[PDB]
Amino acid sequence: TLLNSFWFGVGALMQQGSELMPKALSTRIVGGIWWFFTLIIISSYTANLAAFLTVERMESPIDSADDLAKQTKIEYGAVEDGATMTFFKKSKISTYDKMWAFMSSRRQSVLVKSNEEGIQRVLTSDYAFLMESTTIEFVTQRNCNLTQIGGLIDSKGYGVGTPMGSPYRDKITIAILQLQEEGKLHMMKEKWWRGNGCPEEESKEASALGVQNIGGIFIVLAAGLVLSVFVAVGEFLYKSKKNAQLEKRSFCSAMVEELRM
Amino acid sequence: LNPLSPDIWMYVLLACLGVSCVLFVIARFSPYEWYNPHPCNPDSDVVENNFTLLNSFWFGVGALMQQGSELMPKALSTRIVGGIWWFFTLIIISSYTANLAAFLTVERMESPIDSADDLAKQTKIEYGAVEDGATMTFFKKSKISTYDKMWA
Amino acid sequence: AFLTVERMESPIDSADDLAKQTKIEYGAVEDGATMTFFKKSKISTYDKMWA
Repeated sequence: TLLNSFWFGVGALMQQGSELMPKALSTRIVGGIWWFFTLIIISSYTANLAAFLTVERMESPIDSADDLAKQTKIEYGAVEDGATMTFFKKSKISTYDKMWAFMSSRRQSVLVKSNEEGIQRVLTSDYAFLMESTTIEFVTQRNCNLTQIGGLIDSKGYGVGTPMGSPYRDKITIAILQLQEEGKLHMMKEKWWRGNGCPEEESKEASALGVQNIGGIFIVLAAGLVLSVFVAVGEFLYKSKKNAQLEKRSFCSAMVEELRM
Repeated sequence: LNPLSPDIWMYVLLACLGVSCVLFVIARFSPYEWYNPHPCNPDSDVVENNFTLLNSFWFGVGALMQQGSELMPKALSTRIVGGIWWFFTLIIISSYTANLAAFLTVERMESPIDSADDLAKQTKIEYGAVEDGATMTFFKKSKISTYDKMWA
Repeated sequence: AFLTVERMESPIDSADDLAKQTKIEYGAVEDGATMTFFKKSKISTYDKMWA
């Protein structure tokens, strides 16, 4: 039938096939070649999908300070006259000099006048930033859109400036000595550095591929399942027209006979 | 079963359970499939039901796994049910292979550490040395770049 | 393998990206104020460029 030959048509793309195989020769050649269109496509489909879904796990930018040192898609930077790059220059160390060379090259967008400029810049584009690990807290713990990555790279400290041979220094170090040991300095930080609520940052889906990635397929099934029933009763009513008697009671018994057997 | 998350595992099997059920439902509301077994000598105008609830379940669960049953639908409306069901089956398993390949290419790559020069570039895990154990002195005094830079 | 290895290749996007690979050779107009930059260049990539 125009329905049978179409059934074997679609029933062959999917690797099942019906029991309506061509018993005749001239008809058979269609099946031989029709199959060859599928098996190449389906096999082409699988490998290609692996190609998409393998390069994804070939790369992950989660780590930093060497992981960031390897790729180039993400742009790096620091602050104009930033003491960080003064350290980060003449780094003499394994990776950071290689990072420093990268930012040294593009020395027009790496440097920013002040911290907020970079904070603006990361808000704009996919721009990683490298600076002091205290103010990053403020923007990430108050703007729930940015986040610190990596850990510690340097162990500097904020001090107070003073000329050489000033009696204030040792006189004021002891002043700072007792304040910190009193955690008075810690309490003073806790009031301006209290931070706000932030997400748990734990977003692991406990798998490689989950429902989010291919769940659209289940939706595809949902459409076909329901629409068939509408036509299923539709041809049943059309069948209820094929005997020219619109009344359904004989069909109601036909339903009942079906339940019994 | 590592590639797919367990949510798929549950969602699919319940879907297979349901799609088997609805097929059995439509099997009763299927005009053509009534097929008067052995119509060779139609002495008796009797038709026996096919696609029993046991069979209708058996197909989808048997079609999911790549065999295909012998109960291919013989009416119009019931045929669409399987065809959409097939498309679901083909994509999921073909997706299953792709993922499981991705795992084993990731692991086959990435070349675990085997030499000091691997640590030369690496910084995530740490070096280690006892100072003044005459070994640190060797690195600081050395003049080869890999040794020099790891001394830093 | 064909498709996946084909995908993972990348072009020489940047000068430093051109600095690593060596088969793709460099070039400049001789003494046309172009490599003369690379003479007194201070950046390592441009230094290794010039070498």
